[PDB]
Amino acid sequence: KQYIISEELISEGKWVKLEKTTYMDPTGKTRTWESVKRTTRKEQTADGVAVIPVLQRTLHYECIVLVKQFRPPMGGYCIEFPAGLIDDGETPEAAALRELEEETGYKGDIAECSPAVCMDPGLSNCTIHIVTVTINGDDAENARPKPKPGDGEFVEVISLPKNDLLQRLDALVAEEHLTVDARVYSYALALKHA
Amino acid sequence: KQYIISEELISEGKWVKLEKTTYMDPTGKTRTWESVKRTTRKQTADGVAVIPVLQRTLHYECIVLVKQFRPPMGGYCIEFPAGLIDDGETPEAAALRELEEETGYKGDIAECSPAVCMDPGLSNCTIHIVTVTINGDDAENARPKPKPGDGEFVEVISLPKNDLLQRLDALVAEEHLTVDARVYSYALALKHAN
Ligand SMILES: C[C@H]1CCO[C@@H]1C(=O)Nc1cnns1
Ligand SMILES: C[C@H]1CCO[C@@H]1C(=O)Nc1cnns1
Ligand SMILES: [Cl-]
Ligand SMILES: [Mg+2]
Ligand SMILES: [Mg+2]
Ligand SMILES: [Mg+2]
Ligand SMILES: [Mg+2]
Repeated sequence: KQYIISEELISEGKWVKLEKTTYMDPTGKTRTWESVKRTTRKEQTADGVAVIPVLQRTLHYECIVLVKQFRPPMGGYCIEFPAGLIDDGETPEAAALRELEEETGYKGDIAECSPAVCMDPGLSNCTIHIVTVTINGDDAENARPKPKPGDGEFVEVISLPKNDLLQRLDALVAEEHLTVDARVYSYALALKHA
Repeated sequence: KQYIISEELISEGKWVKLEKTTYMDPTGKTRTWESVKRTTRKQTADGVAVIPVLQRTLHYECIVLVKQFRPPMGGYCIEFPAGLIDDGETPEAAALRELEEETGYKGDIAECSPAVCMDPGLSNCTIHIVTVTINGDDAENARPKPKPGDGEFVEVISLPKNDLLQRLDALVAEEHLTVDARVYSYALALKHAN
């Protein structure tokens, strides 16, 4: 039933644009919507990746490796899965491993890679691949992991035990007052609910 | 260490605006960011999303999801039931109300998250994730009545919780839908648990 009729540019920045979307509703009636898109999407299957990095270490409980960064849109610090945009020509897997190493120091191994999933589909067309990666924390490469953030990138690494993730996130929100990302929180809830 | 200096309006629609944010990077260098905000926020958060756990005896526990055309995406998405919190509504009440409108189910609050970010590199949008159980054996949930608000068109999809990730992959494969990143994240953690 439903489909896009037209997409009219309202305002284009260097990184984000706002569009007026005209579409057909399922009664046969024309309607509009205000849509956000990035200006950076080329032929990638998605804008970005987010990495679920499972740090595995003999005689350690598995940890989820998370990052803490100031996010200007939020006016504050956020706790998130390591993530970044996919470069032109780059694979989601390569972007995930590259971003994980830049943001955390760790060298991971691919486990799985999602289809493109929507970030906030009532608002934007933004999508990511969610890439699950295992980190062998017994490898010497992963012993003293040094973040290599790019220009204007400033990231803190936070590893939390998988078996207590939701309580440990609740403890950081109690004591350091930041925001947890919705995907991180969703993953932690499901670890509890399973 | 980092903080907002100023915000400059770039473009304001009825529902969404685009701002250019000036901020202090942790070197003491001044930097800019293009950020999106909703115009609708009052609230604890812009919105709620509901994790609806449908419990019927002698059946697999299901997660209740919705499929809707999303104009920013140009296609159909599979999502947790969700909407904006009314001015003076609690997150819990917004959850039960949104769940009833989009699915017809009448549910009970299990737990409620703090405000979590949707896409903090792009927007300031936040939600409360609200876990809700639905007693599927109750007469009120026998022939559930979906009450769409104006211009909502929602298909309900219930999927077994114990095979959720495989079921979502199947749907994407067969039906050319986009799964929401929070839904996919929850589904991953169900599999990754122990
Ligand atoms: C918040 C939604 C829920 C349904 O009605 C509202 C709506 O029209 N939002 C729009 C955003 N952009 N253009 S219209
Ligand atoms: C797309 C992001 C992720 C990598 O760095 C990019 C960036 O600087 N974005 C900005 C948005 N507004 N001002 S700068
Ligand atoms: Cl539950
Ligand atoms: Mg990043
Ligand atoms: Mg990066
Ligand atoms: Mg909704
Ligand atoms: Mg609704």
